[PDB]
This record gives sequence, C-alpha cells and structure tokens, in this order.
Amino acid sequence: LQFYRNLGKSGLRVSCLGLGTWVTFGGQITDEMAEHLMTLAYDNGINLFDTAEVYAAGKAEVVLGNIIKKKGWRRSSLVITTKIFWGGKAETERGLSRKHIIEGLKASLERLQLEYVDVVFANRPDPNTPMEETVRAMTHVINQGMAMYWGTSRWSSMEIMEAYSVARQFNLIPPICEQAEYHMFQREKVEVQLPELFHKIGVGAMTWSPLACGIVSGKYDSGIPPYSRASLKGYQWLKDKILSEEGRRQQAKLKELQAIAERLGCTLPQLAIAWCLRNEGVSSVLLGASNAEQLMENIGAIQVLPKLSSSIVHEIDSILGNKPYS
Amino acid sequence: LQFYRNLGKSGLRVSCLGLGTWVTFGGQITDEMAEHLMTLAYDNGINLFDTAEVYAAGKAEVVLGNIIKKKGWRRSSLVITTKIFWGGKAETERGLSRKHIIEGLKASLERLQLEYVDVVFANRPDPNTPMEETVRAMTHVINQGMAMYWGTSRWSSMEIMEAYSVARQFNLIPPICEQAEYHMFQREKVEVQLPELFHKIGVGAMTWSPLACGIVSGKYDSGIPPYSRASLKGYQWLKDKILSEEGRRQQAKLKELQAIAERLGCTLPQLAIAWCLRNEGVSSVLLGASNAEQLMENIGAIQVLPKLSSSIVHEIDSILGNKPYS
Amino acid sequence: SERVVINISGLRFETQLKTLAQFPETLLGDPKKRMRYFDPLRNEYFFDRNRPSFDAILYYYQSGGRLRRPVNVPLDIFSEEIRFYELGEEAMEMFREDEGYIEFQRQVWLLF
Amino acid sequence: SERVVINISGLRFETQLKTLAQFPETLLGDPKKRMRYFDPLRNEYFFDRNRPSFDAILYYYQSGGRLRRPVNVPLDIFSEEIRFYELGEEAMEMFREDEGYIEFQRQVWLLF
Ligand SMILES: NC(=O)c1ccc[n+]([C@@H]2O[C@H](COP(=O)([O-])OP(=O)(O)OC[C@H]3O[C@@H](n4cnc5c(N)ncnc54)[C@H](OP(=O)(O)O)[C@@H]3O)[C@@H](O)[C@H]2O)c1
Ligand SMILES: NC(=O)c1ccc[n+]([C@@H]2O[C@H](COP(=O)([O-])OP(=O)(O)OC[C@H]3O[C@@H](n4cnc5c(N)ncnc54)[C@H](OP(=O)(O)O)[C@@H]3O)[C@@H](O)[C@H]2O)c1
Repeated sequence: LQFYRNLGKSGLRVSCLGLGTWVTFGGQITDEMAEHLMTLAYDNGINLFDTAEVYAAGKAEVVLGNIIKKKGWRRSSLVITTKIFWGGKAETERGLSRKHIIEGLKASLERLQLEYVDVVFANRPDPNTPMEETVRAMTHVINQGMAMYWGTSRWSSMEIMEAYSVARQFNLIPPICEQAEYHMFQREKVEVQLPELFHKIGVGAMTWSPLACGIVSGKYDSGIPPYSRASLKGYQWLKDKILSEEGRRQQAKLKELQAIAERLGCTLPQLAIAWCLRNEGVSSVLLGASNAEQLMENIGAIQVLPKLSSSIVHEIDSILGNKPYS
Repeated sequence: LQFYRNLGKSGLRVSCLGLGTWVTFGGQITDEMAEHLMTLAYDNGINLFDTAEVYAAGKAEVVLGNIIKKKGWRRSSLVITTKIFWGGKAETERGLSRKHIIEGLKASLERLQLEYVDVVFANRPDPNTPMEETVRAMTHVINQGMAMYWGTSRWSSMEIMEAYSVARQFNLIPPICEQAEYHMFQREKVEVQLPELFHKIGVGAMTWSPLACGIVSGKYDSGIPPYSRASLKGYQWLKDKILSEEGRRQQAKLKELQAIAERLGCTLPQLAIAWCLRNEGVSSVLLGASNAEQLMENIGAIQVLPKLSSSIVHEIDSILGNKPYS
Repeated sequence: SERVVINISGLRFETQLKTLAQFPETLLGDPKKRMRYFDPLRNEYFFDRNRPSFDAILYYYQSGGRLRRPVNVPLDIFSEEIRFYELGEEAMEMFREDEGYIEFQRQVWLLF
Repeated sequence: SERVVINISGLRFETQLKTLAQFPETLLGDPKKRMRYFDPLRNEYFFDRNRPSFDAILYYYQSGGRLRRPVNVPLDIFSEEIRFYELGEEAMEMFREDEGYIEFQRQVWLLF
C-alpha cells in the first residue's frame, strides 16, 4: 500500500524499491544506459540506490558517482548505499578489519564523489575480524561523517544479533538493516530468522535478487538468450545452474506461476517482485535492469502488491512447494 | 605453514615476517639500499614495516616515508608501524604523556608523509605517566585517524593487562599487540608471560631481534668483522657483550646449532628466524638487514619452519639449555 | 551460548540462552513469549515483579528441574510467580509435593 | 593487587588477585583453570551457576579457610558448588565436620 517505508526501526525513509548497480553499471550496460535508468528510477520516486566497492572493481561507483553529479540531484533526496569487503587483491584489502572498513569506505566515497554514503554495509561476515573491532569501525565511520547508518549483508541472525549486543556493550551504534537474498526460490532466511530480529532489535531487511538474477523472469525456459545475464563473461556459474536439471524444474513451476501473472493482469517479473514486498520485514527490494523496458516493467510491481491476497499467496506457496517450516 | 597471520586477535593481517628500519634506514646503510630492501621485501609479500621516532632522530621515517611515496604503493597494502617515546631532548618530548603521544605521532606522520600509521607503539613503559592518561591518548589518536591500532613494547604482562583493564573501565580501545625481544638467547618473556595474554585478552606478540642484532648469525665467532653491527659507531655496547666471556659461550653453542642448520638444508640465520615463528603467540618477526643478500636469506626461514619438528626443537633447547621454567 | 540479561525490578540476572532453552515450554524458554518484555535499548528482559523469588526460578533452569522456595520468600508469593513464569504443571505439583501437600442416590449421599 | 571481577549469573563479585592466589589449588586460584570462563569484553569471569552460594565461596578466600554454608542455601546445593569451585578435600571434610557428619570367613560374617 504505502510506497516509502522506514528501513527497519530507523528513521531513514527509503522507497519500497531501489536500483542496484551490480553487473550492469560500469560493466554489462553502457554508462549512457546507466544514466537513463537512474533518471527513470529517480523520476519515479525511487531514492534508494545501492552499490559496492567490488562491482566492476569500483567502476560501478564511478558511474553511479558521475550520474549523481551530472544530474545535480539534491544529496538530501538520495539514499546511497555501498558495501565494503573486497577492496583489493592485497591481504589487508579484504575483510572487516578496522583498517579496511575505513580505507575501503574512504575509497568508495572517493569514487562516488560523495562526502558520505547513507548506509555502509558489510558485504559478508568476516570470521577473521573480532565483532568488537568491526562494530567500533562501523561506529567510527559514522561519527566521522562518512556514513549515516551501517548494516550487514549475508550475515546470520546470530551474527547480526551479536553486532547489536556488542554495540550495546560498548555504547556503540548497532546495525539498522540486513541485506539478504529473497526471491521465489530463496525464502528461508527472510521469512524465518530475520522477522524475529525486526521485532526484537528492529533490524530491517533490504532483500536482493527478487528475480534470482533474471531466472524468475522466465526468459531461460528455451535456452540461454544472447545478451542475457547467463551469456555474459564470468557468469558461467549462472548458466550452469540454469541449464542444470534442478534449474529446469524451476522453469517448470514458472509456467504455473505465469498463469497467476496473466490472471492478475501483470507480468511474471512484476508478480515475483510484489511477492517479495508482501512481508513487513522487507523494507525494500533492490531491482536490477539492463534497459529501460525492464526497469519500467519492474516498477509496475507496486500495482501487483494489492492484488496479492492470501488466496494468491497460498496458491503460489503450493506451486513452489518450498514454504519454510517455522 | 600459513604466511599471513592475524596480529593478535585483531583483524589486522600481517605477514609472518617484516622489515625494520633500525640502525640501517637513514643510518648504517644508504637510502638507495633502503629502497632496494623494501622493494625486495614488498615484492616478496611482506607488508609489515616497522620504524620509530628515535631511529636516526627521525631520519628512518623520512627514508621509509620517501620509499613508500617514491614506489607509489597502495597505502591499503602496507602495514606501517611507528614507536613513540624519545621524541626530543626536551623534558616534555619523552614519555607517554597525552602531550607527547599526540605531538610525537603527529611528528612521525609528518616525516613518514602518511596520514596515519597502522599501529602506533609505546616504545617502553613510562612510569611517570598514569595508565589512564596513556590509554586515553592512544585511544584519542586512533579516533582522530592517525592510527588504526596501538600496542606496547618492552611492557610487562602486568603493565599490558593494566592497559586492557583501564580500557575496559573507560570504554577505550585496548592494546592489540606487544613487541618483545625474542631470539635463541632471549626467550623468557615471549614463551611464559605473553602466551597467557594471547588467550586471556588476545594480545599478539611482534618479536624483534630474532638474531640478537646478528650474534645468532655466527659472524662474530672469529672477531668483530668490519662493517658489522658491532664495529659501527655508538654500538660499542654490542662489541662489549660479543667479546665478553659470556658472549663467547653463545658463539660456542652456535657451532652445535650450525650442525642442525646444515642438517636441515638451511643457514644458521634461517634456523633462528624460523625457530621464532614456531609459537602461536608470535604474530610476526621483524627482520633486520644491511644488504640484499642478508634480507633474501632471512626470508628463506619460511621454508625452515616446516622442518622444525619436536625432535629438532628439543635438540635446540638442549644445546641452548635456557628453556624457561613454566 | 548467547548471553541473556534479565532485569527483575532493578535486580540484574544473566545466563546463557541454552539454559533457558532447556525448557522450551516456559516463558523465558519460549522466544515468542518473552518477546513482549525485551528492552532493545539495554538488550535485556525487564520484569516489574518480585525480586527475592527469581533466585530459585533462574536456578530451576540451571539445575534443570529443582524448584526450591527461598526461606525468606512467602509460600503464596513464590507460588504465584511460578504461574507467571509458566514453569509447567509437572514442576508445580512437584513443588507442592516437596513443600508438603498431597441422582437417585446422589442426594441421600449428601446428608449422610 | 590486580582486581578480578567474577560474574555469578548477573551478581557482581570483585576481589584482589592475591586473595584468589592464596589457594593455588582451586579453580579461581589456578589461572589455567579459570581461563575457560573469562569474558574479554567485560574483563570478568562469568559463571552460570547458583548465586546465594558464592558469598561463602569468595569469603573462603578472604578468610583463608572458613567455609560456612549460608543459612538460606540448601545443604545439597551448597555442597555441590564446593565441588565445582574445587576448594579441596581438606576444606570439604571440614565443612561436613562443621555441619555435623563423622573368603573362608567372609561369607559367614555376612549373614551374622
Ligand atoms: N547483498 C549482496 O551482496 C547483493 C548480492 C546481489 C545483489 N545485490 C543487490 O541487488 C541488485 C540487483 O540484483 P539482481 O541483479 O540479482 O536483481 P534480480 O532481479 O535478481 O536480477 C536482475 C537481472 O534480471 C534481468 N532483468 C532485469 N530487468 C528485467 C525485466 N524487467 N524483465 C526481465 N528480466 C530482467 C537482468 O539481466 P539481463 O542482463 O540478463 O537482462 C538483470 O541483471 C544489485 O544491484 C545489488 O545492489 C546485493
Ligand atoms: N621494541 C623495540 O624497541 C625494538 C628493538 C629492537 C628492534 N626492533 C625492531 O626490530 C628490527 C630489527 O631488529 P634487529 O636489527 O635486532 O634484527 P636482528 O635480526 O636481531 O639483527 C639484525 C642485524 O643482523 C645483521 N644481519 C642482517 N641480515 C643478516 C643476514 N641475512 N645474515 C647475517 N646477518 C644479518 C645486520 O647487521 P650488520 O649491519 O652487522 O650486517 C642486521 O642489522 C628493527 O628494525 C625494529 O623495527 C624493535
């Protein structure tokens, strides 16, 4: 129903949808296309735009950083987020140590040509760095004016809760959000473990890959289309899981879900995106797009969210047959 | 086995070996040689490079600061450490007071031409400054962006533990590491007192002088070679202990250890350096070198570390006859 | 091993989550039950209740069954706290046993 | 003189290290024994155990021998805590003494 919603308990207002810069920005699509996608997303009300220091070895933030500066948008109107972990080939340039968190975020801000990101993320848990060191560094870069908030990604509920209990121990800033994969074929984490944290400590969820990198869109039911996400260099891993025997049963269930999409007067991508927003813990969904048609189609999932009734939801949970045991 | 290892519990990844700038940089050897040694050490994977504000009255950091800027190495790839204490001939320019810790580190960063060192050290315990004042200052220079971490040197376990218990008292940053002398003739501290701290509070050990300033190398078995560390000006104290009666029994035990070095297919310096790395508390060993041959030989101690079995270790502990009573 | 802080009217109690999860039926053993008492600013569960009684309640989790009323806590007050923490009907009747507590003919059987 | 903080299920106990080192045989007197219970984030030793019993245990170090069961702690519970803290067989038998506790012919000697 409501478009903008608070990222977790915090007062940061983000749109229910957002534009990611993975694979596309500075890599798959041209920079001229990346400007067109942000301009469309920004003119459609989306303010949350996500990136990371690993995408295109920083060329994603350079692109994202140029679009923001070229368009001259008010910095107070944008919610820019970056993820810190894989900041170089050296030993001291990966992880969540006090050194790389500061160096990596300072480098990301340099590429983004921004004084601060709105949220800085830990791209994945780093078992080689103590939790106290990571929380103190994340609290440090917030007080220095490099970030308004900080959150986690790919962390377990036990690791998220520890960062909270350590922050309360040393009077530091707890994490406000968690990025977790969530589509119609990956739903165990965002529907079981995370909802307990959204009520206990109020950690929101910023889900990613609502279409499983395009698999849920249904374009791979015949083969690997050219200029797709599976045909690109370095994504043979995706082409393997798509053409695998397990990946073919996923496409088979899409035909049954395709009937629900046409029944509700929408497309299959719009159904799966709106299907992700049906939870209270999901504070936003990060959309991917390689052209203006895909992005403008994905934004249409806001209209499908009201059509999702318990009848339609239970019908989808029966077609998928992967509802996690609570 | 593993090359890079965490400095103590912290997430700072340092190489098991490192290059020091004592006596040599800006003093014994030329600056052209110092560049050649760092380039060799850096191209061999070593990222930990140690200095202090007292070495050559700051000319060591000037040299080290120029090599880093001349080579254009990524600051995120280097682990630069400096030690603060003897920062001048005045009364307020030595010790661990809030004044000199800040002034001394700010001066060291100026000579190093760096925004921050990775770890700032207390070169020795200062009984004229309260522990709370020293911990608050060390915590201060960390939050100001002048240092990522801070550690101690020549401190006793009781003094290290106090800095931890004071940091926990005032919600400050405890020390992460301790520099202590450790060679085949100095082993009481790193093998008895420090290991308890590495498990209790997780303070790592960055040992220094693995060859006792070259004594364990076995070059002083005949006399004082020219262009040696004992022949240099201001190091008559070393020539005294080498030519002393006690220092001659040390050279006598080296002949028995020389047999083990040739038996294991290595040199005597490589044995003693690898012998230092055989502990879990030893997070890194700071190597000295006055030429490219010595440095490239010392790096070969990584291969001797697997050859060090309990048979070889107990054989060395029998030749030395100084295993500390636990 | 996750630590749990329980605030009883100002009296601080700490334990491991596995100790409370040992009895998943009670209040503090059920995460959904104790959710309504959590303080996200202090990371603790606050209860505005009797203080001397909770020594034996938290020990009922540590000992894993033993429920001994404290010598200074009244019998009625301690017994009403067991109902709130929901230790179970089995442990409640064991507490009483440990304390010392064991038509045509229906109307004629009343006046006799 | 080094201070030692002992956390007993939320109850805070502080003492000097020399007081616990007075008895190097017990748990808290042996640094290697108490190592497994240290909390490097709070600088304290945490124990998820009974709370009213530890008043007398820590006083056994301060008094240097006296081991008097508290009047509100049961006899079995306090005695099982002495085993955990490992106060020693000499102090254990003194506690019982203070509380009040002192073939051809082998088969024929059984039925008689
Ligand atoms: N936590 C993390 O580390 C993490 C991990 C992954 C993603 N993320 C975030 O999630 C964002 C995007 O994730 P995602 O790429 O997985 O999104 P997705 O929705 O799962 O997949 C997007 C892909 O689907 C295809 N597609 C795009 N628009 C379409 C449309 N309208 N119809 C049909 N197909 C369409 C595109 O591939 P083609 O090029 O084949 O058209 C696009 O790359 C990233 O920018 C990143 O911010 C975060
Ligand atoms: N905590 C502290 O305050 C403290 C104290 C001392 C040292 N340190 C650290 O330790 C580092 C070095 O200590 P150190 O000089 O005592 O190291 P060391 O290994 O004990 O002695 C190094 C000396 O041995 C000789 N040598 C070097 N390479 C050799 C080789 N391959 N074969 C034979 N001999 C060789 C050189 O002297 P010649 O010039 O005679 O060749 C060199 O100066 C310093 O840079 C400093 O960072 C710290």
